[PDB]
Amino acid sequence: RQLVESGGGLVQPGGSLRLSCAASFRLYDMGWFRQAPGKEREGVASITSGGSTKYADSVKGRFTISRDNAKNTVYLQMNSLEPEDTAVYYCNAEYRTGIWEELLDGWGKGTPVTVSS
Amino acid sequence: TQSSLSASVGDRTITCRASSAVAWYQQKPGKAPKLLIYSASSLYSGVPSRFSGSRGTDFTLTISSLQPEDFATYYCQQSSSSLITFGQGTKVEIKRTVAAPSVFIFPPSDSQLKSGTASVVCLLNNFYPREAKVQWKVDNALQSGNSQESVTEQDSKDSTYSLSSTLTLSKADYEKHKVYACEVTHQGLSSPVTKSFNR
Amino acid sequence: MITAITIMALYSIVCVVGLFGNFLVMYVIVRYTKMKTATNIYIFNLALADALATSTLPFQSVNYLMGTWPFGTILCKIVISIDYYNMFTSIFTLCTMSVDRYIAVCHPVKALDFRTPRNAKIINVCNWILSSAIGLPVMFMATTKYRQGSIDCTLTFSTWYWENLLKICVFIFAFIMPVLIITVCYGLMILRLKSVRLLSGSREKDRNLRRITRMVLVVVAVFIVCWTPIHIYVIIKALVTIPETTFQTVSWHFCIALGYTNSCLNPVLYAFLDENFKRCFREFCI
Amino acid sequence: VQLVESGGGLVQPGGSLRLSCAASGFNFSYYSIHWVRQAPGKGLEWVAYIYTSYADVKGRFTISADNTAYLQMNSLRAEDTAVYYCARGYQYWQYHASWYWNGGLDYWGQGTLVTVSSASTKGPSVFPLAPSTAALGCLVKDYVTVSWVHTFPAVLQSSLSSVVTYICNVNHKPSNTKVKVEP
Ligand SMILES: CCn1cc(CN2[C@H]3C=C(c4cccc(O)c4)[C@](C)(C[C@@H]3C(=O)OC)[C@H]2C)cn1
Repeated sequence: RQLVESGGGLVQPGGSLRLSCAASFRLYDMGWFRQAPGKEREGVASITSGGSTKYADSVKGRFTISRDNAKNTVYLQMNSLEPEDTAVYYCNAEYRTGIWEELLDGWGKGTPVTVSS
Repeated sequence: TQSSLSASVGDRTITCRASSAVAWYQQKPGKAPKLLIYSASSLYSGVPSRFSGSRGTDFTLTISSLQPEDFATYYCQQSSSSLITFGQGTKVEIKRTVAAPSVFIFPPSDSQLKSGTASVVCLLNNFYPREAKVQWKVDNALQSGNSQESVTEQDSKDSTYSLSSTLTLSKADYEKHKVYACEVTHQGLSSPVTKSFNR
Repeated sequence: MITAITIMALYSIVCVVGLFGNFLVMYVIVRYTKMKTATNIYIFNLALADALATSTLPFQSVNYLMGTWPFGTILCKIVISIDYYNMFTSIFTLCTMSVDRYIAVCHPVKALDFRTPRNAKIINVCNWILSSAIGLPVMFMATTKYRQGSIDCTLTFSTWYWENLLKICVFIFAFIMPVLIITVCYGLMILRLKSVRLLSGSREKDRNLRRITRMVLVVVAVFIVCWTPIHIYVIIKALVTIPETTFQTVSWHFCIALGYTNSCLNPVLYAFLDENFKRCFREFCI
Repeated sequence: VQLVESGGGLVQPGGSLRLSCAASGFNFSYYSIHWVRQAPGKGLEWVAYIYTSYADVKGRFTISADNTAYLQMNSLRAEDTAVYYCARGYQYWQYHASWYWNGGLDYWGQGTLVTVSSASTKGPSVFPLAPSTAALGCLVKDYVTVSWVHTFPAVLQSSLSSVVTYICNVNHKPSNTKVKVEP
């Protein structure tokens, strides 16, 4: 199982970005995290298999995370981006290697997002 | 590929010629560098907004208004395939009126002569800007490869420079010659100034 | 001759390995209180049945050398009775284990309440009584026959009706019903595992539950693989009256030998499919 | 976030030295620890990080990590004397960096002085600079705290001069050496 992230690029302030995370026994949870050079990681989103979402205080009103269980792919729609949202966003997924295996977490490689041009 | 800039406080443009985004650092003398501008346009946390970075291909760090605290070396740290390459570094210095160096040549001391070494010091005191040229002529013949130069930092009071060129030679060589001098060339000087003494 | 002594040597090796492994399993189960979970009690019962079914192997293998039964009619009674006790004990133990796994998984709220080890011992006793309900007639109706050639140990019935009734009762109440119960329980355990993120909440506890359920399923499948040939062969040989032949005799010998070999095969499965069992098998043996 | 550097000392040419600085206040897995060298009177140079790369210092250098990153130097040369800094970075900064992104070494330490010298402490030599406002001073050679006024930065011979435009006192702490100027 490998976690692939994409959709990160240079975007002028106020633009929109479609983040993506792909995982190849059953994927129950999938999350996102942001990290700045002078700041610790802050949770931005959290979604379950059912589809319930939890957001950060500053993230709320601009971030939409939804799960496509058929393709086991999550994506994050990025709206009203500001320069303060320049960081490397990480995709974290929790799954099971096998039906008889234990619950295991997986960290994505991270995608860099910079809002400036 | 960024070497020395002179600008007064409150004057507005560094360049780091190259395709990875560059990062800009500041280091005061005898200190550790601090990060100012990353991702080629993004400011560090807790940094005054005067510093601003831009990319065509010659990335540039520009300061809106200089301050006495912002007087240091700027290092552009550009990434590559597998190795980041720091820039040579640019230094901003206080602008000041051109000053004329005061050249004093020091004959070797009797104690040092008794020890067995001869040292001649050509001292430039309270001169601006940093750039200078010092030449040694012994018996009307130019000498090279036997001198060392030390450049002081800008003085807090006068914002000038003091430079010394030290000529070290063996006692027998010194006794061989009798005419010793050092030639100083500077922009303020209309003609080179030479100070001479007799052994 | 050579084939006969080779078969006798194979039977002796299987017998000694079976007693050794099953006694070791029983000892490591009874050694510690941490080895007293609900699953371990049924593993104890299965190992007990295997040990009982293996202790009679040397008597059964000696007869191949002379075709006579000098041990005695009481020993013939005990051997024939244990031969029928083993199937019922082991299969009902497996069915109880598989239903216990379902109680643990799909109903965790009442699982800890209803899977008390005393309850599990009560179910083991019920297994023993249910096995007795079809084993005791074999105990009473088994006796030696003083044939002209040599004394042999065979079953007796009052006979074409009761002899087939016993086989039908074994095949119905001891193979099909327990296999169906195990399949029914596991077909819902699998779905409850798939559709639920965390069973016991604790990741370590959930992993232990899934691993022990995998081990139970593997043991059940091993027993099924080992015991389908003999049950089906016994049913078919009576159904279509297969005549004597070299291939038929070889198949009969192989079926009996593999059904007995399952007893020694079980300790290998426990060692290879459980960390605690593997650690115990090395700590006590050293 | 604190990064403190240690392990540097006086070395002889061709020797070996091992430097490690501790990373505290943050997770170590999701980051990398870099080593940045600064020669005395020279700019910043990056040598390696701690997925490993070396500056084209390749072969002679060794870096390894386990809350500490260990930098081992083999076949030290004369030019290898410098000031060494260790700075924090992203884990996969090689992947992260692109035409539009650059993580940058956000946090830095204090610097550990590594000096390679095939010589021991030498007694400072002082000479009075006789005045030929007349300038006079004291010169220190072949060795420094000088007290009496301009004092020049130390120079390395293959030597510092103090001039005051009166008794000069020159003190060398390693040698405990303690030593008037008139026309
Ligand atoms: C020389 C050894 N030997 C043993 C036998 C006969 N045994 C074998 C087969 C059986 C059986 C199985 C299913 C249905 C059924 O009606 C009977 C016994 C009950 C148990 C023996 C066995 O295989 O399980 C350990 C018994 C009649 C003949 N020869």
